[PDB]
Amino acid sequence: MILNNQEWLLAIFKKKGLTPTGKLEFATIDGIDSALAQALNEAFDSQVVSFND
Amino acid sequence: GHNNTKGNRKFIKGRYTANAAKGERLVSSEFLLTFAGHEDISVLVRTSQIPEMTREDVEDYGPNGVKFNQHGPIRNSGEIQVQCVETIEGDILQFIKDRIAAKDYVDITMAATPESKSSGVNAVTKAATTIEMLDCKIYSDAIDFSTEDVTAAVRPSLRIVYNWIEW
Amino acid sequence: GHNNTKGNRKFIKGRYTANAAKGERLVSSEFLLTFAGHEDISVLVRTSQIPEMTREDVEDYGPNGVKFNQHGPIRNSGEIQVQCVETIEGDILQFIKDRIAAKDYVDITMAATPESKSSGVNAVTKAATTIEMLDCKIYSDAIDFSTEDVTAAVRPSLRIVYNWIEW
Amino acid sequence: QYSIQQSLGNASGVAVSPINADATLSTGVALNSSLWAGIGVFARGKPFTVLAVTESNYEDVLGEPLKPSSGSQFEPIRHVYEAIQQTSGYVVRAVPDDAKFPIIMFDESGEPAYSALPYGSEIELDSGEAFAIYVDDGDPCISPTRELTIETATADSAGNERFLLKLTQTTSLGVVTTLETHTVSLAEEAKDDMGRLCYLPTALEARSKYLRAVVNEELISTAKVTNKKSLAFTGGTNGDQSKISTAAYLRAVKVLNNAPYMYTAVLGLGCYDNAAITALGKICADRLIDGFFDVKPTLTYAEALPAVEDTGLLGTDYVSCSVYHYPFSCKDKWTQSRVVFGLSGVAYAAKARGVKKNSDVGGWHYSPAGEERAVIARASIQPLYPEDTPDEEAMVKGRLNKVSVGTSGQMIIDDALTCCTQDNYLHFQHVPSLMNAISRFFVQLARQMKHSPDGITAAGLTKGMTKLLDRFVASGALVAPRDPDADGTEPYVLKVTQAEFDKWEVVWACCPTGVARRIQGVPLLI
Repeated sequence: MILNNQEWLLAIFKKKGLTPTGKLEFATIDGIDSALAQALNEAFDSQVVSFND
Repeated sequence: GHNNTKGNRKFIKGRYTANAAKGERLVSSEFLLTFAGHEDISVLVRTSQIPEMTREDVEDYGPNGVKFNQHGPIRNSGEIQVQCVETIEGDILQFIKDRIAAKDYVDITMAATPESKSSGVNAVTKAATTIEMLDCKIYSDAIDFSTEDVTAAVRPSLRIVYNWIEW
Repeated sequence: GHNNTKGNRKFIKGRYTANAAKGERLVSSEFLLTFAGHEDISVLVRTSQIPEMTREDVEDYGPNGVKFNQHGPIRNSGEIQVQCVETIEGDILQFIKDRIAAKDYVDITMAATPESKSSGVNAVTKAATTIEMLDCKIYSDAIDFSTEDVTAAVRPSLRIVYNWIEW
Repeated sequence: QYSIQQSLGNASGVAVSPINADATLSTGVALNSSLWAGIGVFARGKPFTVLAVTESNYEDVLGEPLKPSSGSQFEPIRHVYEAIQQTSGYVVRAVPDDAKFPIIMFDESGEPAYSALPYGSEIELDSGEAFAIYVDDGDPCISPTRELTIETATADSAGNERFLLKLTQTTSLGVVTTLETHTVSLAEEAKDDMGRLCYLPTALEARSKYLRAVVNEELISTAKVTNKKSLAFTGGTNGDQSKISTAAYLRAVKVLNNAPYMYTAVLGLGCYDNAAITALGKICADRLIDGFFDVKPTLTYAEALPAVEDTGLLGTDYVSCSVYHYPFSCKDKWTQSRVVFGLSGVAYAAKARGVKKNSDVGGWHYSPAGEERAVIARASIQPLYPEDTPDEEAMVKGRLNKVSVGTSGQMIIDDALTCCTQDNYLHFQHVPSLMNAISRFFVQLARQMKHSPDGITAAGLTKGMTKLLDRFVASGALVAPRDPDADGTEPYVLKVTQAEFDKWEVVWACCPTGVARRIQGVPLLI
């Protein structure tokens, strides 16, 4: 109990603050085409034909 | 807001199962009256009752203001309100006329006939739900006729006084 | 128009906090009757009451027209109205028949069992909200049966007279 | 009618014991509103461990009260009994060094050997010995004799061998009673008739509160046990318990300090050692808790005041610690023998009674003193030093509390002062109590919101504090300032100061409720 006169000191905490800068960064839509092209292939995979004809 | 609140649905589930443990609930539309030798009127009844089933009470004030209620003699006689429907051939009126003309005492049996407990086209009664009245007198009340009641059918009211209850 | 109007929402907030400081409000659907040795009927009760808890009053007129009301002896015996539901096996009817057949005195315990104060599947009661009645007599009233009441269930009305209230 | 038996066996029947000319019946109840703590000396109990006692356990746990003829050993149990009428608590037992507990070792053939060991020491099994059984409870078997019986039982389903172990208690007169029975197997892999394990150490640790066992792993396999009659533990004794060194007291205090049970009061149960009292006061100030202590009651009025200064409590460090003095005498409850003991556990009872008034936050603003909360319920009070009068003003200057006769006739505690010499509105008992309760509530609030996506934030710390302070205002602990012109009408002021970005500050002020202790009347004549 840190008591001086009629006031108590209870706790001290550490806080972190963030100050912004004007700079920005964003992703590109170029890779979505390749992702879709790769994803389409899984439709034809895992398909089999029992008897040849 | 309220610091006492706490949820517990296992207790509610237990209460639900405990209540559902018993069989069913009797519907008030399932009963039957016999009227002893006149069994052709049992169809036309529309309302009935169960007798009072009480005792007289005796009050005694002890020392200071202490009071005690004590059992007394059984109550034998009472009244029962019964309503019947009326046909265009005067079955109920003829029955009441015949009862008034000759002083008679008729034994009346009231029983509960649920649809669940029935075999074939015949209902079966249970001793627990069956009561009997002995030495009954059947009296009528005023019967109301009026126009502008095109949607209603005439329903005489009967007053029956019993003299002994047996089961 | 009105010159005394003035807004003060700190006072209203204080009133709200003071009112919400207490725990909860007892809902009227949470209770339980015991009936001493017949503990299989406690499920079928649907309505109950708490005794009056009053005293007699003595009126004395003093000099001129001065009047004073004074405490009197405690009131012991009274009446309680209890409603029960009816099953298709005649539990309530058999109970009433047995009670009428043999003169008996039964002790009845009334308590409140909220969901918040419960542990596991068993309800727990508090001494502050529990009351007891000793040497009670159980009597029945007329039971109404009628057709065209397809949505209703038969519910006997019971009249119980107690002779002492203990806590 | 037919015959009536005196004791019950295995048959179905009703038995009535012979009429007893002298006996006492006691009824208890359980409640956990507030938890206290302390240290003391008692008959039996596991030493230097935290023991939880309720109104129905303080006889089984702890033990039968020590006779006042022994001297200076009876006060702690009386204090515990007085304090336990409200709520339960925790106790740590202190025992002198010359204390031993009994133990019986078993040979391979099965013969017993008796010895005793100090409480601190650990059992070491000599070669040629299979297993040993000792008493875990710190109970010497001097006046009540405890006997151990061994007999054989049916073998296990898998071919293992099992035997019955029974424990009995015999008084000095000769009355024999049964305490416990067990089925025990020496084999490692054995099962009970109910499916439980029958290995001796595991079974004794699990389902026995009296005995424990230690086995020698090397020689346990080729061991045989034969039926034996009653064997009594010997050598277990307690040293002179009226002489306890300060080291044992300090060890017990240190045991209390490292306890996670989070009690709400600390009590000095008849402990009149200055170092122990100062350590207890340090514990009291550490946890932001109230504390009640007692000076020796036999001291006269003149010598009592320096005795308060002898303890280190009088100062600014130990706030909310009260010291009482009670030089009266009374008849003991258990034996009407005119004993003298102080007031510790009577003050805590008054504080608990005051706390039980409010259910939301507890209502800590009620002072322990008063004719309604604080009453001394004892048989017959007789002053030790009659025709003597204390100096009330000197007592007030000395921060010593006083007792007086009430309107009804019973003895009353008429004042409540803490050990703070400065004039800070703090020597009144309740003023530190409110702030300590609020501080504890704030600590619990701040611990919980650390586990949040943001963490501890200035905005978050204001809403909870406003809610808690509003609740405390609702309970009636905080009141508006007396002078409305000079100060605002608000009971509390909560504000946040900015200064630089790195350093924040959150402060709240409060206006505590006052107490009414001095009243004056002025008669006039027309």
